[PDB]
Amino acid sequence: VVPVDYHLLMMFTKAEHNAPLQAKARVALSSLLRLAKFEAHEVLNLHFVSEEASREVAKALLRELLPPAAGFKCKVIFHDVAVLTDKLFPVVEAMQKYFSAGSGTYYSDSIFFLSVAMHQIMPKEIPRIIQLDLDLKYKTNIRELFEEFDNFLPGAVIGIAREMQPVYRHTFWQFRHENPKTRVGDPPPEGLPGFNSGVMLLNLEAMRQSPLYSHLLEPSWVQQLADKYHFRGHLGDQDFFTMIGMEHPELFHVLDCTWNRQLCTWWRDHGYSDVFQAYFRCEGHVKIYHGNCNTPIPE
Amino acid sequence: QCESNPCLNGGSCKDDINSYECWCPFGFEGKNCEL
Ligand SMILES: *[C@@H]1O[C@H](CO)[C@@H](O)[C@H](O[C@H]2OC[C@@H](O)[C@H](O[C@H]3OC[C@@H](O)[C@H](O)[C@H]3O)[C@H]2O)[C@H]1O
Ligand SMILES: O=c1ccn([C@@H]2O[C@H](COP(=O)(O)OP(=O)(O)O)[C@@H](O)[C@H]2O)c(=O)[nH]1
Ligand SMILES: [Mn+2]
Repeated sequence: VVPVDYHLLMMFTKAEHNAPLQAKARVALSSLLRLAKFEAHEVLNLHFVSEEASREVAKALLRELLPPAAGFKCKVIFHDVAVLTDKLFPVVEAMQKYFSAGSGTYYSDSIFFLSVAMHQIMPKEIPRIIQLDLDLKYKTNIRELFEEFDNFLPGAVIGIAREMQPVYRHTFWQFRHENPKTRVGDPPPEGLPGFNSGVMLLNLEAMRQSPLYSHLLEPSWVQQLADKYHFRGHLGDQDFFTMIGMEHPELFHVLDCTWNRQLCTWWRDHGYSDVFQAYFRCEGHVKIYHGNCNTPIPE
Repeated sequence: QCESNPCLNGGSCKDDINSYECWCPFGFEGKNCEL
C-alpha cells in the first residue's frame, strides 16, 4: 500500500507542576485514542509543541496511552516552542500588538499565532493539519473530522467553528456603534459571532497558495483592518482569524458547532445575560466537547 | 494571559494602563463593572 498520513497538532507547554493542564491533556488524549480508528495503511501523527520539561511530561502520559486499542500506527513528533517562536516572529510581529495581552510585542506571545503561519512552519510535505486544544473531550472518531477538508469551497483555506459566547459582540463594540446595520459580532444563524480556535482545519496547501491569505499576513493589511474594526484582543490566532473573517468570510469553512461545543459561560455573567443563549445554543450530536475557561466537561 | 477587560473601551485586558474611563455593558456599574 501507499501509506496515508494524518496530522494533528497540540500545544503543550509549561506542563511541569501544572497538574490541571496534565489532567486536561489526559482527558483529551485518552478519549481521542480510545475512539480513533484508522485503516491499516494509515498513520496518525501527533505533533506536540513543547519546551523540554513538557516534552518529558507528554512522553510519560503518551506511553500509558499508546499503542491504541484500535491497533493503528501512531507517530509522536515534538516541536520546540523556542524554535517555532523564532520562525514565527518575522511573520507574526505586526499582529501581536492588536491580539496579545496586552501591549505590545513580546516573544512570549508569538506562539499563540502559530496557526496563522503554520503553512510556513510545517514541512511542505505536510499538506493539511488539524490543530486542537488539550481541554477537549472527543466523542467520536477523529478520522471523521478530516472529511470536512473535502467541503472547503474554492478560495477557503481554514476550517473553524463559531465562537459560542458574545466575546466578539463585546470586542467589536465601537465598530458596531458606528455601523448599526452590521452583522459583525451578532449571533448565529444570520450574524457573524466570530470564531473559536480550539479546533482548526489548517489546509496548509491552500493557505500557501492563496494570494488573498498571503496579503492579509502583511503588516500594512493587519494594521488597516485592525484600524477599521477598532480591534483589540488578547486571544491571539483566534482574534486574527475572527477579524479577517469579518472582512473575508470566503477564506473560512465554518464547521458545525458540534465539532467544537464550547462550555465556557464567562461572558453570560459579564454583561450579556439577555443575548447569551443566542450565541451559546448548539444542537446536534456532539462530536467534540471543549471545556474552555477551565470549565469542567460533563460525562 | 490577562483577564478580559469588562469595560467596552480601551485594551482587551482588565486594568488597561492607558484607560481612565470604564464603560460597562448594560446593568453593571463600578471601576470594573462589579455591581
Ligand atoms: C475574557 O477573560 C475571561 C477571564 O480570564 C476569559 O475566560 C475569556 O475567555 C473565554 O471566553 C471566550 C473564549 O473565546 C475563550 O476561549 C478561547 O481562548 C483562546 C483560545 O486559545 C481558545 O482555543 C479559545 O477556546 C474562553 O477562555 C476572555 O474572553
Ligand atoms: O499553559 C498553557 C496554557 C495553554 N496551553 C495550550 O493552549 C490551549 C489554550 O488554552 P486553554 O485551552 O486552557 O484556553 P481556552 O480554551 O479557555 O482558551 C490549551 O488547550 C493547551 O493546549 C498550554 O499548552 N499551556
Ligand atoms: Mn481550550
